Amino acid sequence: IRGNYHKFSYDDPVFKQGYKIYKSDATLLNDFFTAISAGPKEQGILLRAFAYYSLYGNVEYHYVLSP
Amino acid sequence: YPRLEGIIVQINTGYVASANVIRPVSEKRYFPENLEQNQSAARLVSAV
Amino acid sequence: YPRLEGIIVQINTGYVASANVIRPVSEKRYFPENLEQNQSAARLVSAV
Repeated sequence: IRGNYHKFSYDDPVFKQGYKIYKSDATLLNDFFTAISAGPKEQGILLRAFAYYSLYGNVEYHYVLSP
Repeated sequence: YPRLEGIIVQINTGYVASANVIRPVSEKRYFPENLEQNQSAARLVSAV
Repeated sequence: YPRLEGIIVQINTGYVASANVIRPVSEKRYFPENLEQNQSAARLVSAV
């Protein structure tokens, strides 16, 4: 979706901010997809990554490493 | 001249576009509210 | 003078608002405990 050509280390301010709404909170999550103006295909990418990022881990304890 | 269909369609195309009968919008409602994100429908939302 | 309905309701509103009969509050209890953040009832809490 969002500008690939290098290290892309996990910070990704779409993905962490969207998950903090997805995990704890989401019935609102219809509303900020058109704040991305994410298309229907682009919406499908993110949701599959949110549902897999619900095994691990916590939003409440922050840590960052890079791949 | 078998290109004559290209004229008669283009006259009829210029009538429909001048009538302002269908205007495309930038909002997509292929799915109802919060079935898009719902895990069981992941096989269905890829086909649509 | 069909604005007379606006007078008689305004008189009747002044009796209700002086009776101290209903006062609002800033707390919502439309749902029981642990049903708003439930994924199964997301189709219902988006209609209420």
